[PDB]
Amino acid sequence: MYTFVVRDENSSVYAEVSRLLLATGQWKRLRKDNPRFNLMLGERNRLPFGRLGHEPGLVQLVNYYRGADKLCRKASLVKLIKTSPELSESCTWFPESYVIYPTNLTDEREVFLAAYNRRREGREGNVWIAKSSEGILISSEASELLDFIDEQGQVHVIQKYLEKPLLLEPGHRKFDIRSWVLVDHLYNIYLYREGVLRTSSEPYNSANFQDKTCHLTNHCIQKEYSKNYGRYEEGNEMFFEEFNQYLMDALNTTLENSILLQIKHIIRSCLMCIEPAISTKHLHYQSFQLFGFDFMVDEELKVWLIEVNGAPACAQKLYAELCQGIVDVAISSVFPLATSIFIKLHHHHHH
Amino acid sequence: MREIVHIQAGQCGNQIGAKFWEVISDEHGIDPTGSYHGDSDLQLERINVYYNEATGNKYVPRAILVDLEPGTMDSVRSGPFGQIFRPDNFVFGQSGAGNNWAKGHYTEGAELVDSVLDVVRKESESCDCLQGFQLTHSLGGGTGSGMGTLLISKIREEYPDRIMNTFSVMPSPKVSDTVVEPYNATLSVHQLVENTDETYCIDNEALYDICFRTLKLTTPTYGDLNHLVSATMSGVTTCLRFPGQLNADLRKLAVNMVPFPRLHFFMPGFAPLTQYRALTVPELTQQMFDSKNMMAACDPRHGRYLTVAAIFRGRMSMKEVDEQMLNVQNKNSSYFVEWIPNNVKTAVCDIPPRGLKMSATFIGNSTAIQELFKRISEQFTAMFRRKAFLHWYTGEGMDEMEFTEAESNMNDLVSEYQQYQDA
Amino acid sequence: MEVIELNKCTSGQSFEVILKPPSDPSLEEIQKKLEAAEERRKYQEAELLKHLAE
Amino acid sequence: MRECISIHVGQAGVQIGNACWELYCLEHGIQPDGQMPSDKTIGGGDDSFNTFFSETGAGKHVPRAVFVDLEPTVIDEVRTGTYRQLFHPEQLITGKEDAANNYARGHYTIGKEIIDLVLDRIRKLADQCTGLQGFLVFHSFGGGTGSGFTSLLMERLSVDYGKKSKLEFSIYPAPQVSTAVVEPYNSILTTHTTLEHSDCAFMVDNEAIYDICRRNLDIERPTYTNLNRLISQIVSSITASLRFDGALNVDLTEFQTNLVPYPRIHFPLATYAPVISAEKAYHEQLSVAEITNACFEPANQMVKCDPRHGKYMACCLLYRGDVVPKDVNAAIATIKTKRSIQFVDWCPTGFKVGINYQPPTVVPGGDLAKVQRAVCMLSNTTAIAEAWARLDHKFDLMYAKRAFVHWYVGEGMEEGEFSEAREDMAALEKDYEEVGVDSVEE
Ligand SMILES: Nc1nc2c(ncn2[C@@H]2O[C@H](COP(=O)(O)OP(=O)(O)OP(=O)(O)O)[C@@H](O)[C@H]2O)c(=O)[nH]1
Ligand SMILES: Nc1ncnc2c1ncn2[C@@H]1O[C@H](COP(=O)(O)OP(=O)(O)CP(=O)(O)O)[C@@H](O)[C@H]1O
Ligand SMILES: Nc1nc2c(ncn2[C@@H]2O[C@H](COP(=O)(O)OP(=O)(O)O)[C@@H](O)[C@H]2O)c(=O)[nH]1
Ligand SMILES: [Ca+2]
Ligand SMILES: [Ca+2]
Ligand SMILES: [Ca+2]
Ligand SMILES: [Cl-]
Ligand SMILES: [Mg+2]
Ligand SMILES: [Mg+2]
Ligand SMILES: [Mg+2]
Ligand SMILES: [Mg+2]
Repeated sequence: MYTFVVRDENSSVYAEVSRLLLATGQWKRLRKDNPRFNLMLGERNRLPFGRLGHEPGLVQLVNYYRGADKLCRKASLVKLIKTSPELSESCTWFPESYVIYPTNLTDEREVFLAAYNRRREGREGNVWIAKSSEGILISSEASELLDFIDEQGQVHVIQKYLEKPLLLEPGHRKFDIRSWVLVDHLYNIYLYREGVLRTSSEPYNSANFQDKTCHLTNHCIQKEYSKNYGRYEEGNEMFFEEFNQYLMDALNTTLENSILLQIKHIIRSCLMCIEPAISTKHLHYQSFQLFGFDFMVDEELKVWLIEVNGAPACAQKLYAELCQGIVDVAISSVFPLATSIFIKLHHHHHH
Repeated sequence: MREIVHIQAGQCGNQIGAKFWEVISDEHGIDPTGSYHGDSDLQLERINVYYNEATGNKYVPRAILVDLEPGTMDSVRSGPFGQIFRPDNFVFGQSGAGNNWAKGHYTEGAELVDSVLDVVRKESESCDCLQGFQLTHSLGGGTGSGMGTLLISKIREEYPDRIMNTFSVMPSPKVSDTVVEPYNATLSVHQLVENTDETYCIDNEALYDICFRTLKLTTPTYGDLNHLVSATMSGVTTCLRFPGQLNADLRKLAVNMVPFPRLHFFMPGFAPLTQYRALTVPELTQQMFDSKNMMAACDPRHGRYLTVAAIFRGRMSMKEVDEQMLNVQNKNSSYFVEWIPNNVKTAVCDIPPRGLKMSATFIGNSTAIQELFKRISEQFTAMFRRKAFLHWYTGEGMDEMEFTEAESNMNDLVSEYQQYQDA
Repeated sequence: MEVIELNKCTSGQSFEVILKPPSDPSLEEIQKKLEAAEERRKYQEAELLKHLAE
Repeated sequence: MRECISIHVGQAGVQIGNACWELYCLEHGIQPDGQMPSDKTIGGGDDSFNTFFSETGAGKHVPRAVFVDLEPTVIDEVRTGTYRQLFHPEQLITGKEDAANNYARGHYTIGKEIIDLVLDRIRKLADQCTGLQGFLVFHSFGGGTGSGFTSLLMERLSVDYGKKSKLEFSIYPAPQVSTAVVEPYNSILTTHTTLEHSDCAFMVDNEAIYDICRRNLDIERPTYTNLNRLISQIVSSITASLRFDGALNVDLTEFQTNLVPYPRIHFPLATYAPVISAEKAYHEQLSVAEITNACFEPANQMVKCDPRHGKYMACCLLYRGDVVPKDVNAAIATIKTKRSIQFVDWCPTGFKVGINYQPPTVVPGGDLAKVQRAVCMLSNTTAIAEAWARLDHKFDLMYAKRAFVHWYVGEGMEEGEFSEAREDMAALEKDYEEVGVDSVEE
């Protein structure tokens, strides 16, 4: 009889995982502050990693990687890419990005305009987005960006806006791709074979960057502020079977060749970069964690990483499968009970 | 922390105390004449905790024997180890106490108690460093109960910085001498709550049930109850009588077992319950925590453990003992209070008790002990609400108010346990 | 990666390697505290003995 | 030459002292009867080893050491054991009843009656010193004497030797070998009272030593003897620069200067490699690269914690055996490109390196294999505050219910000292966080 504790009550994924664990009849849930657990499904903020792994007679496992926030915060991700040799500034799949602190509060504001001006000079599309880790501005004029940033009080990021996105027809409309990645205690990287396209139901419009429902494919901003939520697909959600058949019919490619190769390359590069900082291979406790990677596809079928989410929810159709997979490869791998839905990402090129 | 002074009071106190001295004199290789004849010198390293050394290398129990009638102490003096005791430490009256707490505490016992304290003082004065006192008695009679609690009060007055420890046999209607036992027991518990540091609750209910259900004795005698008691007493004092790290003196035990001054009533347990089958470390561990091995008729699942001391005896794997203790805690963690971290402490002693190659003794501070006190309370109220049998007590000068007060204090103790069971 | 302050002797050697540059109460008070604690002990004992005298 | 006096308090302090002085004697060729054939200046001298040993006309080398315990059984084993003749009776001080795992009993009740005798025996030792540097104090956090008496002694040493340095070696409590439920209380209490009086303190978590003994020495159930022989190796590795010729950490002041830029953050993490079982039939000797790399595995630390998720303020490598600087610098270069080693901004990223060519000495018949080179890393990393976090959590759990507090109040301690000590620990955890961390349904 294995034991576990639940310290995040607002998590779809791990609510479903707890229910499956109980249904096995080999897992017992304890009170959130009982220390004699095998498994901690922990809180998202200030999780006490320092108290794990000091319980004699208990192999202990937690569903977060201490240190993985460097990937999963806007400013820390841009810092990690620009400063890590294996990602480098010569990184072809991350959009040009700069970290900027409000005037109220290193910062990169000077270096940002250095390139902004050879895009003013150079005739190039000079549209940029500003975001923080609600509160988005898209503009071709830098000073609207900087002033909007200093109007707020937290650190923001300025990132090149991708002006030529791939657009689904019918609709002439934007989307982003969400991939779910499980990293187990052995640092196997498992991509869930089902992704989801969060589409916009509004046609794209390169002239008014201020009506942000053809520009922000977030399921929330589409579920209310947009007119056509659910026209083409249920809940602005296209899945991989459909998107693949579309690529085959319209572009004469597959999802595998034109997009997924890049996505796997990006996931493996990010996680292998931070692996020495977060691995629990020789630690007194062990970690796994579920990530959501968010990608954009431009019109030449080039994939761009937009961000990484350290605590993602699932698509409602997929919970059942994904959560069962989490118990299969992340939990029962460590604590055995009495056609994999994942692709293992591994590659050993010799040179 | 070296010497312990032992006191046994009344019929039950003296019968079980004599069995206790027999058992541990056997363990320490001391023979009925006080001569050492053992093979290990772990037998002698801490022999002075319980024995004085006379010359001839004779070992004399630091034991004072107390009664208000001479009957049981004559039988002790004629029993197996009767002559080992120091003759001047037999302190007895002639009149008896009539199963009456008031006679033991206020009238007959008051006449004898100074005699007892003279012997107690002569024994304490020859102590290099007295740790304190242990008393064996019942709560259901008059001498062990009334005079026993009188003695405890007087000893605390004269040695307020020493540990006071009792083995207290609780009355049960299933094994009962008179109808007034709930009165005597309630009055005594009131004293114990205030004036002892650690009390082993031995329930004649539980001893009976073990003898009947488990040892397949159809007609248990006091003799059979006292076998269980003397085995348990030997177990719970192992750590005081042999070299070791954990709970090796009375104060350190108190510090580990008593998180709140009044909640010092312990549920003891023993395994294996007594054959030639070998018992494995997992089997010892499961049995010692089994409700059916507890000497206090309380369901441990009805409460939570505040603290636990476990003592394994014999040659076995330390690694396996640690693993099994960890396993019981980890798989029944709900029953140990989460606000006392690491509240289960484990000792191992290489010398097993007579007739066994392996044994385990359990000492639990469980909130489930409240079931014992509730039981006494109900039996008390059933009579007290009609003031039945009171005249035996008012005839010795007691007033009903003293009963009302002792009942209220016992119900307060029950409430305090319930508080920590829900904290 | 710079090695400095190298010192050698028959017993061994020491040095430093830089990879990157920088980017009480009196006797009085004590005895007062010990004696305040002893007095709290003596008061608690006197309260106990008063109760036992009653 | 400047002398150091060692003070061993309580069971843990005394048994660890036994093991350390045994080792020292083996390392300097001093026989159990105190004679040292290789010491050619009979009856005196100011060699490096005289920092720890004084000399008699008969040629006896006598530890500069005081043993204190509030009960006699443990120091009696010193009085009658293998090194009976090393120590002079006046250096071994016992009471008769101990502190019952109760800080308040060791500090207020029994401490008050023994402190003056102890300070007088310490004063005798200091009177035979031409230039005392200060003190090395060994004790447990969890015991009543180790916590309570040690904190009293520390305050009084600050009073009577106000300019001397004071170093601690402290055993942090582990349930697998602990003797008492109230050890979190005692720990916090003694840390609170000792903090401003200690210049540098080396914490040893019994849980880390216990797992090292099981995993690398293949001891199924380690005893205090196993633990203490390993601890004595680490301690000797740390003090070797006071006892041998060299230029790193040659006096107590240098430990603070090299390891403690902020005086409250004075708890360096020790990491030791290699630990090799003596019954291991076939062993391939580890290189400079491998043992230096092992300095960065949490499994080899004296406190289990994760230095990747904190920052370094200082780092010292202490090597014993066949080691030359070029191999050290190559190993460090390799390691810095494969591991997470972040220093605080206001400190240089670098290592101070000491090499003594004599490889570790091991006790004949002990558990530890002889090896050709070994290393002890002393790093001041904020990650050691994980241990404080653990202690403070257990303290909070019990004190919220006032469980066991009456034992301390009954010794004359005021309940408010509990919350004072706990708030000092909260400040301390806050300091570690300020130094070591940066500002941090989808
Ligand atoms: N590593 C190690 N730890 C020890 C040793 N002896 C005791 N301990 C630990 O120290 C704590 C107990 O404190 P002790 O040093 O025994 O207590 P004490 O200082 O003698 O104080 P009192 O007995 O209460 O008077 C527990 O955490 C023990 O596991 C030892 O020899 N080696
Ligand atoms: N550089 C960029 N270029 C073009 N479009 C971008 C972009 N960055 C973000 N977007 C658009 O904004 C949306 C992403 O916003 P953001 O990266 O801040 O996610 P979020 O934190 O608001 C919710 P979630 O964490 O679930 O993704 C995408 O749908 C995308 O269409
Ligand atoms: N377990 C046990 N209980 C006893 C024994 N003798 C008497 N009792 C119980 O003790 C109580 C009677 O007290 P007793 O010791 O005879 O009275 P006292 O002589 O006045 O102290 C009742 O609860 C009896 O069941 C005995 O030898 N063993
Ligand atoms: Ca009379
Ligand atoms: Ca000399
Ligand atoms: Ca100071
Ligand atoms: Cl001075
Ligand atoms: Mg986000
Ligand atoms: Mg009778
Ligand atoms: Mg008289
Ligand atoms: Mg001790």
